[PDB]
Amino acid sequence: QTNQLQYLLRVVLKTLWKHQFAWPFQQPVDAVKLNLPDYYKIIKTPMDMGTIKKRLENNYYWNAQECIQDFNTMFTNCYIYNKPGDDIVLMAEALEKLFLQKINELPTE
Amino acid sequence: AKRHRKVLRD
Repeated sequence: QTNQLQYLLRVVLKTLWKHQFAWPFQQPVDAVKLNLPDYYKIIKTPMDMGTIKKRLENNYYWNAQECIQDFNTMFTNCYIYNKPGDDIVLMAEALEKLFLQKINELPTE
Repeated sequence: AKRHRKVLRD
């Protein structure tokens, strides 16, 4: 799924990364800085777009599904850990929508 | 549980 992994890097990641709401998702959740003592107990698989970018760039993925899985994990972590209405959740939701739009245009192969 | 304001307001 190299064409799809190219799509995930150059179209999907590129678009989300440049978004005004990307910045809390560009690096791993800083639970120290953010005073989230429980984060690294409740969240079993931390994920962020910074990590996904590195995976796309360093030939981590064997197929596009694994990458789409990572994006989903990142959004899920946000939705299972955060409070409905809070800015972080409103930000995750707008990114997820753009993500899903770009994923529905995923090139065949 | 990460309750910080993030989104700029006017």
